[PDB]
Amino acid sequence: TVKWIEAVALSDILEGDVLGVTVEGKELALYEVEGEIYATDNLCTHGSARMSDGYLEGREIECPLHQGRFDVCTGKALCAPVTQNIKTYPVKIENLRVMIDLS
Ligand code: FES
Repeated sequence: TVKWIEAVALSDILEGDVLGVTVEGKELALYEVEGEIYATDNLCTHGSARMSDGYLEGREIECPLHQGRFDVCTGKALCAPVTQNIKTYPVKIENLRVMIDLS
């Protein structure tokens, strides 16, 4: 199923920005990487931590706790302590707006 839901106006995403959004009740992180936007779940897989409070360095988001890192394009866990990949979501831009597929 692909079901596109509007997330933010794309002005809201500056360069190399991570932004936390809440869409249909779901907390998601939007990342800007070299002109593309990616989306993951906003909760770390290792603990209670929000990705959007972390540090985005190129395509790697560092959790605000523990030094765990994910690749934002694939969701792959990149270093200890994170071992479970983070869920990624399809993104597109329509206009104008950043849309996310929550299905
Ligand atoms: S809570 Fe994110 S690495 Fe531990």
